[PDB]
Amino acid sequence: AIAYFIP
Amino acid sequence: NDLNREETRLKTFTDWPLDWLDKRQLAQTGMYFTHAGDKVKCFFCGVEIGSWEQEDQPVPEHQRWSPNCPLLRRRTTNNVPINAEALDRILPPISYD
Ligand SMILES: [Zn+2]
Repeated sequence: AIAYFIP
Repeated sequence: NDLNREETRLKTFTDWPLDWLDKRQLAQTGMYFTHAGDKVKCFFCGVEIGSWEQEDQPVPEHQRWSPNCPLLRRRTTNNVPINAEALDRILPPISYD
């Protein structure tokens, strides 16, 4: 999957 | 009645596009549906994950992109599970990384 936002 | 509750997170999964990826396990592990494509977001660490592939798993992918999530790391959070034992069963085993 793809992280559209990473902390 | 916030997304800190698993029950509330599960109800955000209306019109979930992926029959093969379990919405119940995603809601159980902090995720709520953003209603944009197949993107979900964690209420505890804020990570957003979408464009899921059939080989991806709820917890591993969550752990992959957000290693320090309070929920996954088994720290105290304001999460309210539907079933506590089921949550303990699915969260990553403890380990100091
Ligand atoms: Zn998280």
